Order: sequence, then structure tokens, then C-alpha cells
Amino acid sequence: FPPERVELLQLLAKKPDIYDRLARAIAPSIYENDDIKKGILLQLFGGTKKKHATLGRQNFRSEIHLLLCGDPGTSKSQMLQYVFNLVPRSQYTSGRGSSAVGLTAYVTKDPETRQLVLQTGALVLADNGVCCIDEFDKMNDSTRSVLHEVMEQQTLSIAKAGIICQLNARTSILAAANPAESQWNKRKNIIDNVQLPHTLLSRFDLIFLVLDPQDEIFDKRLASHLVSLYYVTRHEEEDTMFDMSVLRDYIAYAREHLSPTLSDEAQQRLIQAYVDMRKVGAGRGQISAYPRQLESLIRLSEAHAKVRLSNQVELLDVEEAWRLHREALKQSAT
Amino acid sequence: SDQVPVGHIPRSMTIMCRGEVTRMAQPGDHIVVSGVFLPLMRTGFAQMIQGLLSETFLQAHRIICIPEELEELAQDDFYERLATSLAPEIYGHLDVKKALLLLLVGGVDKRPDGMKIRGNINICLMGDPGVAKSQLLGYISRLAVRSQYTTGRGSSGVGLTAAVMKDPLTGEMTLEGGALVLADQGVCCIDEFDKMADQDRTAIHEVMEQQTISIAKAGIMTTLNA
Amino acid sequence: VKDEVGIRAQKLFQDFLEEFKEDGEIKYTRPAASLESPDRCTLEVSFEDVEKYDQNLATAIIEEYYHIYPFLCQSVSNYVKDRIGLKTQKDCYVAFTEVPTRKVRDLTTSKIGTLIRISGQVVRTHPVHPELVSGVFMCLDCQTEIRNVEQQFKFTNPTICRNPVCSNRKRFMLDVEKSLFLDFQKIRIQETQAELPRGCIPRAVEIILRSELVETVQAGDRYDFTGTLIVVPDYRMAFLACSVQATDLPMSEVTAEDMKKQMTDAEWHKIYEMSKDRNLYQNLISSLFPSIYGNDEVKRGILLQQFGGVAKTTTEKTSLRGDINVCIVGDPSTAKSQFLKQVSDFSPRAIYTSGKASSAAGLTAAVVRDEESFDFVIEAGALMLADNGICCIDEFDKMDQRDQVAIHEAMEQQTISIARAGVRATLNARTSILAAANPINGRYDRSKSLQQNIQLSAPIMSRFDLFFILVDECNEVVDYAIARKIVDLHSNIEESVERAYTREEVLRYVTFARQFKPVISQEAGHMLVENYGHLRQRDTGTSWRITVRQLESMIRLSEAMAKLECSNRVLERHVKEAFRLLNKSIIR
DNA sequence: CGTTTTATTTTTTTTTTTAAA
Ligand SMILES: Nc1ncnc2c1ncn2[C@@H]1O[C@H](COP(=O)(O)OP(=O)(O)OP(=O)(O)O)[C@@H](O)[C@H]1O
Ligand SMILES: Nc1ncnc2c1ncn2[C@@H]1O[C@H](COP(=O)(O)OP(=O)(O)OP(=O)(O)O)[C@@H](O)[C@H]1O
Ligand SMILES: Nc1ncnc2c1ncn2[C@@H]1O[C@H](COP(=O)(O)OP(=O)(O)OP(=O)(O)O)[C@@H](O)[C@H]1O
Repeated sequence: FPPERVELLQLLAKKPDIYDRLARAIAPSIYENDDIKKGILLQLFGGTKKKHATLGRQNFRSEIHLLLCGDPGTSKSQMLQYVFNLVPRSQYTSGRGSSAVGLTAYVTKDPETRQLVLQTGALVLADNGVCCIDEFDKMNDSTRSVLHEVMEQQTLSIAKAGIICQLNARTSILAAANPAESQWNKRKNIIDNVQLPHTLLSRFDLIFLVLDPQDEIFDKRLASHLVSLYYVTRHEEEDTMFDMSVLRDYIAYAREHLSPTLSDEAQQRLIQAYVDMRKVGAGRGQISAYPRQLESLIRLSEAHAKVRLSNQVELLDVEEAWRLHREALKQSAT
Repeated sequence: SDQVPVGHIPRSMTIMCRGEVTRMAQPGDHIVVSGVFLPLMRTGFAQMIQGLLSETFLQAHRIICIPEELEELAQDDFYERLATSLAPEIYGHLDVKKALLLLLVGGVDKRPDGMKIRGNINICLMGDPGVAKSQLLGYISRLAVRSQYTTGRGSSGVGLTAAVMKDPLTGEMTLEGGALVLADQGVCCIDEFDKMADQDRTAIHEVMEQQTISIAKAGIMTTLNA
Repeated sequence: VKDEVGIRAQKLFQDFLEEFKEDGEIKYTRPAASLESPDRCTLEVSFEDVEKYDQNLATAIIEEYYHIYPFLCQSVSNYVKDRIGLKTQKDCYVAFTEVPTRKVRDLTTSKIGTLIRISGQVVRTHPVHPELVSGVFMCLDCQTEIRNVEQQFKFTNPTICRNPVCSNRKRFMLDVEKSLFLDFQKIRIQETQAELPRGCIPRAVEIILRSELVETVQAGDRYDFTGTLIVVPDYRMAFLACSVQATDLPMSEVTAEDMKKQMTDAEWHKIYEMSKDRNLYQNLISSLFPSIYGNDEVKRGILLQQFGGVAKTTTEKTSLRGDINVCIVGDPSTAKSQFLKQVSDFSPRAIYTSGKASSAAGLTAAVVRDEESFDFVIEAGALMLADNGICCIDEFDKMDQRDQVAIHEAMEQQTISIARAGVRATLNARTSILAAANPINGRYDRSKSLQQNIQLSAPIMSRFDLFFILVDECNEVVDYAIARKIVDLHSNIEESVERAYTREEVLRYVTFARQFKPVISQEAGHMLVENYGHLRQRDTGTSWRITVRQLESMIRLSEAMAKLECSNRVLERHVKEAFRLLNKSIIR
């Protein structure tokens, strides 16, 4: 790997514009609710584990997964296609077009003597890749309930009459969840809307909203921008510099010889604020947190430390959680 | 299928075209061939043959399938007369037809950001008057080259798209895509999509985002270019 | 001959094994002394030997293994003849060991003839299927005695001639009876779980073994194989081996003392402090899950599940049994699967696997319809590999309406027959189980019967004698013990509760209690009638379906707790504490 | 300068699929 251009590596970490600058790069043309490009903040400077070299117990993997919810034909495939058109581990999926059980390598008939082998599963060949999934409340109960464990366990017990084992695979998840309805019905806190309970609908850290601004105001903008994408016949190299590849290498350095720790500083916040996290639980038709998303928070801790130059924990990072969470979590008015 | 009498079932023959003329027809082209009928000396076993079996086959020459206009195209310069001579069979209700002829027209597409954009128009139709949707459907499907037709229950979700099969006599099975799979560069015309089934809206809805037919069925996330 | 190199490696072989080997004496004569019964031919020799005295001439040995192994087999015989009253009837079996050296990925053409060490599992196996490997014959004419090696896969009955030029396709049929042949078996084996890659699967590989190695293999174990990869003379690949290295001599917390056997439980002198001082129980409540917190009832109750049950001396008219049906529920986001996963590390045959995936044919085998070996091998399975073991499983929830066909067998029948196109036999369930269902929105809303809080099948809640749920509450000072424990969960210095009872001394002491067999003429055992009666005074209120199948728990839990004292002669007090939490079971 | 060639059918378990008041 190149020792030559060390300059800008440090240059970009110490520049506070990480919040938006590379995020501004990802959608090349689209601002489409660019608090979602700050949701793209979630995503790269690569993702550290708290693996358990001391005690050896419990296998606490630092997994990441979020969805992009529906009720409007928004860019919930286009981003997923942008990704798959870019990342090599490229697949697109959705309900009712395929089976839930495509981890099978079917023996319909084989070039063998019925030595029935299930050679390799398909949906799991995304080793730390992605399969894009669309239209998520589309399938039957068996589909999409069968996966209630792999998400944060990456195990697939092959306990059938054939050959047997406990395999390994873990990767990234994103989809275009949809309730029973086209539009989110008003007057009606969100826990009522999707047909999952306040354990499973309120499961993750946040499963993020996608609304229309109810007015012409937002509407004409990207029209005015990208109406002429045919007719622009050019591209503008602005101060938000279209990084041809000068971006794509720093991230590859982003994980190599500094190692984010967590000492005594940035953890007491929701140690103490678990008061604030859970005491909103007294309530039905409202929702508080449950103790897998605190895990998702300690996993949030990993990224921001090295870049901005303290590989030991700083405290602001939890705000990003509140910057994220209560955007639709203390939106619990009733 | 237009000749086969009341008490008859269509059958097929085999085509072996070798040499230059290869790659000279696609599936479902209505094609006319001039060649030879020639028997096939299926030699081998001396009791399964030895009947003088004569399992015949055919030899090829050609695959004919039933600017030049520019000077006459110079003879005419008009936009609306298409509706006047396309589908004369009903007077009036031009607006629907011109709406169709736009889909006949086309010519909108761009590939920004690396990604494509759907440059195909998809009309929806409600009504039960006597319209002869069957009329215009037959008219379009005839004149619109590379056409198709399905009905309200004739093709469930696997048939119009690719599907799978079963047999312990020929080997494995494939996708063998359907009318909706095949109708690229054209239109596959469903009649009474309202009445087919609610979940049937799914896979067709998948092709709403064009050219993407995902299948985790034969161990893939395959595309098929819908 | 080139291979005289290896014959000199075979000279080398003799040179140290007949001479002083170790311990001031022999290593390899008690093997030799023992082989005389059938002319057993099986002998193990250390590969370090080829380092102790051959001085790392293993690379003069370790390449030409299938090339010169025959000669090494010749050496075995030449050893035996030098002192044993012998005729050359002695055959071959050499089963090398002591190779500090350990995989499927490190395989090529190039790997022929070595002695690498590999370990796998037990699945998908085939039986004894012998081979009359040697034999005699000749051509059309006269020479009827051939003690040769007809055993190479290229063997044929008709030969050309011995003394005169004879026919070349004719054959005699000859002495297949006063001669020496072999016996062998064949299986499939999959990649270990100590080795596990990303993407790839424990792919399958297939192997044979000898008479003394034969039918001495059980469910999931860690043995040391031999790396003698060999060809198929069809090609396709195979492999082969000759050596395996999978509680009278004691477990961990010891050094040698005396007992009923050599050191089966000898170390009473150190156990016994941790045997009787009944607060040791609190070690077994505290010093075993220090990295974990929940209810303190499970962490005081599971142990007897791990430990033997009743195993009494009574009827042939009907069986009596020891173990119990078991469950655990709650709702997720409560740390309700850490423990099951840990058992796979804690205890033997703690087969933590999912139930979500399994079929009704998960348990046994289903079918064969071609001459795999004999066209009917449907005696492979998933359960009875519990070699004195248990099969606790996750995701008992969306599971089918056929599994009960086995669970109906759980604590009365324990027998295994199939209504297929094969045969029926039966087997002995050695096993208990765990329950892993869950509720819809979770909370078991305390207005409707707990049966109805899930409302699952009919007999399931007759057979399962204790459920032991942990259900959710919202009093966050509860929760602030947790994270302030996880203050030492990552902070790597003593990041748990201080212990007082190691895993290995725990695991050893498990056995000491299982060979005492108490004797119950307990007058308090006669006043269980009053215990059960005041119980049913409490059952009378809150009006579940209760009977003597639960009395079985009333008996076993306290009696097997008197076992848990490492004791005969049951003690009444065990009943009252057993009464206590079980008085919750109706109120549960 | 002579004396010989060549065929297999039904049932399983999975993954697909499909039925009635
Ligand atoms: N601000 C925006 N910028 C760019 N494109 C937008 C914006 N808002 C909406 N769109 C477009 O709207 C389309 C939404 O439909 P898409 O095919 O992703 O629907 P979908 O997310 O699958 O719909 P649903 O999830 O409701 O079924 C996208 O193709 C995207 O191009
Ligand atoms: N104005 C018209 N122009 C041409 N044909 C007409 C006109 N009015 C009636 N017809 C004839 O009447 C027939 C009505 O039956 P038709 O095939 O229209 O059913 P349909 O309207 O397609 O039924 P549905 O709309 O319920 O599917 C048509 O075949 C059409 O040829
Ligand atoms: N008393 C406790 N001791 C240790 N950990 C706890 C305790 N209470 C809560 N937790 C934490 O809360 C988390 C709950 O989520 P978890 O990963 O357990 O789901 P799960 O119980 O495995 O779900 P399921 O059991 O349905 O598969 C656990 O990871 C656990 O570490």
C-alpha cells in the first residue's frame, strides 16, 4: 500500500467536514433529504469490533444493519443499486420473486448418484457484502421470520437429515420496508402503523422515516437541478470536489494500525441516560428502548475515534445517536 | 396454430442448420423455411434400430420470416394522420390511441450517475363498455413487432416471468422465462390485471423498476433484463 | 533397488525399537506381547522416535510412506521373529504417533506419502464389509499354490502360467481358506470445528480403517489421524490413515490419590472442602456465570440437569428414569441464549444448535434407493449421538406438528423406529431437552392463563415439569447493575466477579456424585405426603393441571440433590428448598 | 485362414405446488 501521499490522509481526518463532505460525494447529483447523507455518515470509516481477546467468551460481534422504510416510491433501490453497481458483492432481491430458502443448492436432480449435496447457498455468499432487499412486508410468515437470529448471530444450523454443521457468515442488511398501507395514516403514533409489536417494530436504534414535505417547496428543487441532466451536457467540479479516486483509497487505510479503544469517558453518558432511554417505557402506544440497541450504541462508538485523532473514546459520539435516535424516538408525542 | 383442425394437436419437427446460416432465427419468430426433408440413418444398436426406423429431419438454406421509404417519407409531413390510419375500426376516442402512439413513439432515456432511467411508458386501464380493448390489443400486437399477450389467469407469477420445472428424465431444470420475460423492446399486454390476483402485483411490480428480475430460486440473484 | 534407502530407514527403524527406547527399558514389546491372541498385528510407535535416535531422518521416512510402509510392515514381522516363537504368519498394522504437527486446504497432488494429523466428526457412515483380499489360483493346468499378493486393486483370477507356458484366460478356483486376509470399514467425515473458514463449508472426505481401529468411534470427538493420502485407481481422490488419539485416571483438579478405582474420584482430600460446606452452592450460583446476570433461580437449578438423575434398582415390568423435561422462555432482549451457547463450552454433548432449521427427518436418516452400499442404510441420525448427553435446542417456536412424535417418546418410551420403506428397530434415548419457543408481543399478559398466554399443543405442558421463565419488568435500577458490571466487560482487568471455583474442578467433581446411589427409607420421605398435601392446599387456590408426573419432580429433584451432596441416604432438607421454588411453580 | 457382437423400473423427501365451506 502507498506510503507516498500520507499528507491528505491526516488532512481529511482533522477537517471537521467529514460529517458531509464525503457524504456529499456519494449521491453524485441528489440531495434527497441529505440528513440521509449524514445517515451515510453511519457507514464507513471502517467499523471496529470489540472482539474479546481477554476472556474469550460470548462472541460479541459488532454487526451493523438498518432499513430505509416505505410508503413513497423513494430512492430505496437506487441507492441500493448505486451501492451494488459499485461494491462487487452485488445482489438485488425482494419478496414473492424468490424463496425464503435460497440457502439450499437444490438437488432437483444432479450429475451424481443421489449423493445429495447442498453445495453452496446463494443469499449468504455475500461475505461482508450486501444483498439488497426490496418491498419487505411482502412475503409470508415463514419468510422474513426465519431470519430472526442470523442478523446478530451469523449462524446457520444445518440440522436436516443430510450432512450437518454450524456454519458462519455475517454481512450487511438494507431494505425498503412497508406497512400494510400506502401512506402512513395520520393521528397515529408509529408503533400502530407497521403490523409488528412494540418489541419488533421498535426493535432497532432507528429504522428511518421517509416523508414528503407537504408543500411545493422541496418539490421543485431537484426537478430544477436534474430536469436538465439530459440537457446539462456537463458536470461542475465544485469545492465539494468530485473525488475521482482520492477518496477511495483513504478508507482502505482506515483500519490498519490504530485501534479504537473505550476507556472511562464516553460511556457514562447512556450509562446514566438509560434512565432517559427506558423510563419513557411506562406507556403503551409509546415506545422506549430495549437492551440490544445499547449494543448498537457501543458499536456506534467505534468509528469516530481514530479519525478526528483520539483512538480513545471521545464523548460527542453519543450525540450522534441522539442526533439520529430522537429524530424519530422522542417523536413520541401522543 | 391457425391451420390445425378441430380434432388435431400441433406437433414439432427438428431443425439442423449448419455452417454460415447459424444464429439466423430467435424463438417465437413466425418463420418460413425452404430446405429438404431427409431421413436419418440412426445406426447403432441392432434391435432398437433395424426396423428401418427413419426418424427424419430437415436440412437448411435460409430463415425467411414474414431509408428505402425516404423519398415517399418526403412525400408526407404530418403528425396526426397516424391516428387517422392506425386502427380505423372505431370512430372517435382518439385520445386513448394517441396516448398509445406515444408509447409507440418513445425516445427518452439517460444514464446519469452510472444508473439508467426507465424510458418506457406503462398505461393503466379501467372500464367495461364495449371498448374492444381486445380490438386494440390485437391490433397493436399484430402491428407492434415483437408483441405479446397474456390474460387474467393464463400466466401466474412464474409463467409470465421465468419459472422452474421437474423431470427425472432430461436432467436439471432452468428458468425458461415467460412472455413478460421475453417481451423486451416491446410490450406485454395483460388484460384484466385487476382480476388475476393481489400477490400477482408483486413480481410485476418488481419489473416496474425496469430490467430487473431478481431470482433467488436457481441459486442466483439473476437479472434477466426485464 | 532405490527403496533400500527406506529399508535402511527400516534398519534405522529396528535399530532403536529393539534397543533402549525409553524409561530405561522397552516401549514396544507390551504391544508385541499383547498381539499374540489373533495375531493382532496392531502396533503404535512414536514418530518422535524418528527424532530421538534417527536424528530427524523423518524426511528419510515421511515421504515414501505408502511406498515403503510395506517394508515397515516387513520390519514389524522381522522384529517379532527375533524373539517370539514364530512362523511368518505375522501380517501388517503400524499406527504411528507422536508427531508435533497439524489443513484440508494444505492438500495437492504433492501430499502423497506423509503422516500429517487431522481431526473430524462422525456422520454418514458405513459398516463392516470385509475383503477376502488374498487367495490362490493358476492357469488351466497344474501349479496350485500361490501365497502371493493378489491384493493390489489390479488383481484378477486368471493368470498365465507358473512352471509351463499355459493358457492366458483360464483359471482355477483355489485356496481362499487356509490363508490370511483382512477386514475394514468405510465412512464420510467433515472438516473440524476447531478449524472453520469463511465462505467455505466443512466439506466431506472419505476413509477406511483397520480391525483394532474399527467400530471404536462415537459422536463429535477430537482425534489425531495419519496423513497417508492415496489415489483411487478408478481418477478421483481419497485418503487413509492408521492412528487415532481421541475416567479412572483423573480429570483436572488432582494429583494421584486413591479411590474405588485408581483415581476415578480420588481427590476427595481437595474436593471434600468443596463437597460439604453447603455455601459451596453459592459458588455454583456465583462462581460459574460471573460474566452474566439474570435471575438467581436458574443459576441455582440447572446443575442437576447436567448431573445424573435417579438410575434406581427396580422392575423389569416398567422402567424408572432419572432426567426431566425442561424449558426456558421470556422474550428476547433479555439475554436468553448466552447460557445455552455457553454450555457447548461448559458441558459434554451440549449441542447448541438451532431448531428453526431442523426437519422431522432431522433426527434419524430417511432413505437410500441405490446400492450406496446395501441399498438400505437408514440408520444415520442426529440425536442418539448423545453419548451420555443432552440435546438442548433453540427456536422451538414456529416448529412443525411432527416433532412431538419424538417428544411423545421423551420420558416414557425413548425408542426409535420409522414408518418408511426400510425396517424398524429401536434405541435408547439417553437425553433430555430444552424448550425454546417465544411469545407474540412477548409479555405474558397477566389476565389470561399462562397456557393460553401462548396456547400451544395438548400434552406438551403435561410432560414438561418445570418452565422457569424470566419475564420483563421496567425498574431501571435493576438495569444499572448490568452496565456497571460491564464497566469491567471490556476494561480488561478482572472484568467480572471474582471467582471461587474453577471450571475444571467443577467439571471433575460432577462425577464423584454420580456413583453413590442413595437409599431412601426416609421418614421425611414418608412425610412428603404432608409436603405434597400442603402444596395442594396452595394449588387449591389460583383455580393448572397437576398430577404425579410432577410428583416425579418432587422425588427426583430432592433425591438427586442428595446425590449433589455426593451422598447416599437422602436428607429431608433437600425437599423443603425443593418445595420452596416449586411452591412458586403453581404461582408461576 | 476362421467364428462372435447389443436393453432396468418404481419410490423417496425436497422444494414446488396447490384445495374448500
Ligand atoms: N429527492 C429525490 N431525489 C431523487 N430521486 C427521488 C427523490 N424522491 C423520489 N425519487 C425517486 O423516486 C423513486 C422511488 O421509487 P423506487 O423504485 O425506489 O420505489 P420503492 O422505494 O421500491 O417504493 P416502495 O418502497 O414504496 O415500494 C426513485 O426511483 C427515485 O429516483
Ligand atoms: N366504437 C367502436 N369502434 C370499434 N368497435 C366497436 C365500437 N363499439 C363497439 N365495438 C365492438 O363491440 C365489441 C365489444 O366487445 P369487446 O371486445 O369490446 O369487449 P371489451 O369492451 O374489450 O370488454 P371489457 O372492456 O370488459 O374487457 C368490440 O369487439 C368492438 O369491436
Ligand atoms: N442479567 C444479564 N446478564 C448478562 N447480560 C444481560 C443481562 N440482561 C440483559 N443482558 C444483555 O441483553 C442482551 C439481550 O439481547 P440478546 O442478544 O440476548 O437476544 P437473545 O436473548 O439472544 O434473543 P433470543 O434469546 O430470542 O435469541 C444480551 O446480549 C445480554 O448481554
